[PDB]
Amino acid sequence: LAEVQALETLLTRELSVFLTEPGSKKTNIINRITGKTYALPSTELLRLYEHLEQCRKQGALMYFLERQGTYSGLMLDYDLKLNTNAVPPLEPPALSRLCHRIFVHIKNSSVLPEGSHKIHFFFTLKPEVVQGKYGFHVLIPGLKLAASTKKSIIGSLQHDATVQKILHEQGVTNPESCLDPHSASVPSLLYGSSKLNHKPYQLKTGFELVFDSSDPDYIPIHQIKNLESYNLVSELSLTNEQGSLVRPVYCAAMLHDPEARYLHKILNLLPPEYYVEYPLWSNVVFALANTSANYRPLAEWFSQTGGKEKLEKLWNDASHHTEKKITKRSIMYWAHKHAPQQYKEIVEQGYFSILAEYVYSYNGMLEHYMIAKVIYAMMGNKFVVDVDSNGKYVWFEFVLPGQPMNQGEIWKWRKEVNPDELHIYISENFSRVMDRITEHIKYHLSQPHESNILNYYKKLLKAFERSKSKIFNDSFKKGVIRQAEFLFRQRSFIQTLDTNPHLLGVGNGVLSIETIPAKLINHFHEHPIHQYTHICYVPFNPENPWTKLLLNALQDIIPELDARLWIMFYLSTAIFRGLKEALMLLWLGGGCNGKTFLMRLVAMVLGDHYASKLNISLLTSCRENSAFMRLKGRGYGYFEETNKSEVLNTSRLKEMVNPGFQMTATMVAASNYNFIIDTTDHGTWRRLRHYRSKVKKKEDPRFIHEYIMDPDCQNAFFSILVYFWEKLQKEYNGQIKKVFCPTIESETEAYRKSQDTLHRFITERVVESPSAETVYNLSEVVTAYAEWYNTNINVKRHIALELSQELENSVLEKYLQWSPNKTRILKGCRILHKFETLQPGESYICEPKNKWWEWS
Amino acid sequence: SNVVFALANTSANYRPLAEWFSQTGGKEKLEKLWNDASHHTEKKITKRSIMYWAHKHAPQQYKEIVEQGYFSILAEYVYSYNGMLEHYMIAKVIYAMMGNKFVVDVDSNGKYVWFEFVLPGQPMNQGEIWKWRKEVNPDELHIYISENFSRVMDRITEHIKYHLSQPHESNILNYYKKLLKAFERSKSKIFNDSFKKGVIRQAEFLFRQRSFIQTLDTNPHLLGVGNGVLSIETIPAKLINHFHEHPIHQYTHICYVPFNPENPWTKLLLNALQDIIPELDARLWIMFYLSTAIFRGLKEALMLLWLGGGCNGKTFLMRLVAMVLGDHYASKLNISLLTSCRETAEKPNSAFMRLKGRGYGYFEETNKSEVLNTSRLKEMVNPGFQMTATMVAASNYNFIIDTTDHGTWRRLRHYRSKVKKKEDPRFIHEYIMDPDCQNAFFSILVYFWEKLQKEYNGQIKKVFCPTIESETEAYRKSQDTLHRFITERVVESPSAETVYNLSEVVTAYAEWYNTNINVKRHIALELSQELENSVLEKYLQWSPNKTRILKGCRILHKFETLQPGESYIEPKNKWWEWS
Repeated sequence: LAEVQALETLLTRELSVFLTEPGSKKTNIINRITGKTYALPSTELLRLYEHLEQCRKQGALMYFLERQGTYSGLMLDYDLKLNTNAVPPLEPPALSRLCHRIFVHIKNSSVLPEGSHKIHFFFTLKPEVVQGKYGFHVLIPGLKLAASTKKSIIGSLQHDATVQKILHEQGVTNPESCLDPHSASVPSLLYGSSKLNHKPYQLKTGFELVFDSSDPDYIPIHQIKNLESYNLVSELSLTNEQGSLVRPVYCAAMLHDPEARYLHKILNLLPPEYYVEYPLWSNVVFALANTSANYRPLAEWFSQTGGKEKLEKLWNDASHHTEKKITKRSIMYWAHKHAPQQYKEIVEQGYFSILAEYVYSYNGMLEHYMIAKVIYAMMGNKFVVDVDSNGKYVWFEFVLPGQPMNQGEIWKWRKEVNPDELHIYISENFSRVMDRITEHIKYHLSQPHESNILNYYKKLLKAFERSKSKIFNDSFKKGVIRQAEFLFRQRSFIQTLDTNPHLLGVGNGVLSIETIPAKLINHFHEHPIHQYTHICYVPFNPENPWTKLLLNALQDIIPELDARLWIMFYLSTAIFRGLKEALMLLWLGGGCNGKTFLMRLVAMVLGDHYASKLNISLLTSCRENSAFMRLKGRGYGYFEETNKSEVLNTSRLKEMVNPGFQMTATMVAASNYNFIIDTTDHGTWRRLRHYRSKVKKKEDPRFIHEYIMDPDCQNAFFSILVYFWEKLQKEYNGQIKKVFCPTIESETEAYRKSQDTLHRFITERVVESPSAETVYNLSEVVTAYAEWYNTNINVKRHIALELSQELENSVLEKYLQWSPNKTRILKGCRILHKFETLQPGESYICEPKNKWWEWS
Repeated sequence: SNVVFALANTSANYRPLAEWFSQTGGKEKLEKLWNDASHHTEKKITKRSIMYWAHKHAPQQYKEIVEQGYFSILAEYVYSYNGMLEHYMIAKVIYAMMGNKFVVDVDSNGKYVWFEFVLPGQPMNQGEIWKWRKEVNPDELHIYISENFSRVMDRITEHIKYHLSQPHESNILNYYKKLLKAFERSKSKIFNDSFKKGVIRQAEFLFRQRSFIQTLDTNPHLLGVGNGVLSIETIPAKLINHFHEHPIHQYTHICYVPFNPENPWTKLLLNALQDIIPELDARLWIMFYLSTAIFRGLKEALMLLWLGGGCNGKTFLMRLVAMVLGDHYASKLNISLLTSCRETAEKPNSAFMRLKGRGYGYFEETNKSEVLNTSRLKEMVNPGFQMTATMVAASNYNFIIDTTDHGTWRRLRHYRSKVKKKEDPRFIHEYIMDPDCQNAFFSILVYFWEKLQKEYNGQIKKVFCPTIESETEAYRKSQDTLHRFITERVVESPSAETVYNLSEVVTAYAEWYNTNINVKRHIALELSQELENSVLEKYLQWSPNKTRILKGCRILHKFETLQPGESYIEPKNKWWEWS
């Protein structure tokens, strides 16, 4: 706006030279919008008043105050409580009598000069009553009074019986206590200015009072007729001395700038009862971490009980967000839980306000982006959109319980190629806001103002009729959806979809295992997961008959030592995504054992989260992308099928088992009891584990036919799995530092010796002898290897290099030290000959049914 | 100079040059006159440099003049044509609005792809902060057309309403009334989806650059880091943290280089990567070659082999430089690309175009113990689509890459780790994943790159590194065969007047191999061409009889020793300082 631009230029270019320091006594003018204080000389005060007056006549937002100081015009601030929400009549006779009574107190102060003098009274009124609260200012700007005299006059006015009567007959219920006793000292709003939360007072009536010391009983108060002719900011100013209408008579001696956008945040932030916060103090400030200028919101929120803003430690001076924890939607869901109807009317008022400003900006022509903006304000908490792989904007819809799900997508995002719910929503729920717009226009029609406003409103309504029905058009709705695709963007939603390892998509909701207990998140959340498992359906962890039968038939069948928990500890941790221990299980044991029950039920309980029906050809491939990607995006792979009798399979398993795209683990392998998964390797892979089940009085086919079809059994088994998952890490966080079990490690070393070659060699023919001074060379070790292999297993030729590097890279590497001579000679070990006895000083190289858990 | 190459696109640039540089002081440009009319150059910076050189030094006046020009263009377009506004003039004002934020180019399939420059006040991915990102649709441009253009539309409407309330005759009043009515009818069109799509497809011809796709990351001295753009053109690192005309797209999210610090993390990394290996006179060539991975291409053609050690810092350093970089320089490169035959006899699978634009290749997985090395290594390591380098092969403790090779590959280097309490594998478990250690190692890498740039511009001309070359010739000794015979029977003997013929050397090599390794059939021509290109090439000259003569040398027989007159063929301070 031109006149605002003019005022901006005057303030910054010219009046900047009069800027005062905070608490300066020279200050006469305060701009509470810019937070600037000025000491303006009379010439520059007038120039200011001409600009403020032009801004006032165009309804511009002003918050200018003048400081009264010690000698200036009189201001009376009345704060009225009314009988009703109707503006009191306050007609000239009542206001005229008020002036007379105000004057009697001025006269009684004894400070008026002798002679004949005009003094002007101006009454500016609060534009509307709000909850029976009403106000007026009485300005006597020309009557220059000492601060002490003003205070005295105000004291007397509070107790005036005639004033109390007048106010009572106007419907004032606080006539004894409505006059602000600090009226003398408070900074006084310039005409056209107001607090940022209020609208400016409007000049209703002004009066001319003439007093004459020679004729004291003649006090004619002539109303002022040509008020519009004057600069009203100028004339009404208490500190001005260069008014045209108002000629002085000398008596004896923080920053908000909400831009109508964060007022909504204030309106939704106050209603919750969370003013004190013992468990959720941190959960509010990180919810405003997306907000850049959060200092004023936090100072408005958490600075009142009291608590000295927790000594202003500011969460260690504005701590950054650890991750994408929470946003505005967290506070949005913190409403609609305590005050649902208040939150609903607040958001509906905001929705109507946005649509009203769009309608009044462009009279009837409502287009695609306006509907897209109002829709984004409407369901921004429920839809997002991305460009995931092929550059196509796919939509993601948050699902609520009052919706048609698929089976179990109850509190998670679902992928859509077309927002069906948004298409229905634009036609149904947005039509209510359109009807509210029409009712507001029709209510504005039934108001008694001039004919040009009637014509403008009628043509606006006529233009809006053909746009109201456009929201049911298919092409218009498709264009609105395509336009809102740019507004619902997140730019990272696909990038972080299922990257959180401690989150699980369950048919009841979201399972979070960040801390020790299970949460089962069954409400609104900002966790951006989409993948889900409709079979899990976790009932926390009961101890009923079904889970008792599952634990009695699942465990307590395979024998174990000292109540071994490792086997289904490793069958657990499948609910984790990645970055875990890289052990691999071999279940080469049992013919009709649980290798078909456990190893399949643990994959049927999970879904697309962690289940990869991986065939044997990944292991049996000879030479060696596009093969294990079903394991890359998941965290469990398994090979259930019994394929052959005996094949060779080393392939690329040297990098498959260990990390190194994204690291993942928990592969369980079980071909059959046949001797399938064998190939001689010299990697000393301690990450390969093999357990043989000791079972083959009844086979119990009901556990293999239909019990794992039962959803309740799967829920109980998933409960057992998750219960042992947090039973794991609070005792042995990580399976490497778990308590040793002789059974599993004995079976692994027995299998490794069954692979023969290197481990049989340095476990039988070699004994660690620190007392042996005989230093063995690598060539002697290779010769002993060749002789022992020829005299023990098979006669064959040997080339020294291959078994030399095999011995140098075997378990014997601890015995091998980088000598100053830089040799791989053997130190602190001995080699045994045929039928050689080990010399002294050398070393070789309950189940209860009940309470069936926990170990020391 | 920068301003004059920026406005050298002006046909009459001398007049603005004299207008702006004859300015306190100036003194008629100090009587240089563009240094007496200096010669132009290649595609340097553009008018966006002067566009950027405002807005933080004098932002208020710059904003005022840009708003005034914005309003002037829109006022001309709404005055030449009465009230209606359509696609091309909205596109023209949009191009005037963000000509320095968006570009568009055609890349492969005839389609136009948009590239958007990013700012700190914008939702980025992790580290696209001062780099062009590829947008399938310019979402920010649609948003800016819908919202920010409405401010200029309201400015036009306010100007029209101001001109309406002026005292002239009723004909101009009626003209302004119908102009306001038509402009009000056309004002809501900027919120229409089809209108905005037309404006975007019209501005695709205005934001066109046409030198953007083919010059995107061809400059090797630029890195896309999480702080912005890292330039290694100068001796110190530049760290461009503002607007620039460098048109790079790919980035690295973890680099984040705050120069070279001396905090706890970089000191821990310095004590961790070295001082475990006993090095001679601060031997540092290994990580020196592990530097220069920030260089894109056109470098030396060396290759490092690190198949030594079982539980050493083998995969730790390789994977940590891999994590330090991103899609800039990383390639998992399963060794079956260069091992276990030439796959399906297919060179155009992976190979070069997997390493296209890359500057680091690495081979870590193991097939069994030993298969092959040669395959097509000789084709790929030679310069000839484009050429790139810094391949480090470190697969396992087993010697896997061992077949015959005698093409005197001086560009191959071998190294093993001399040092393999417990094993302490936590340096590969979770220590690499820390962003701070990756930042510190990128700082170390750029410090050692500029250390190369200061003293020894090229690793051929640097100080002598004995260990690697010894282990390298030791791996050449692993090949031996002819290499062995040359280092053995063949001896540099100048004072000797004897001249060795081709058949004599071939027979001597055959006899030495028969009495040394094994017995097999010999081909005189094959052995002659095999020994022709070996290290005795300098000692082989052209005979006057159009043959080859081996001069200034002697051939040792069985149990023959050296004859006189014949020759064969630690800082006290810290290690990373000057040496």
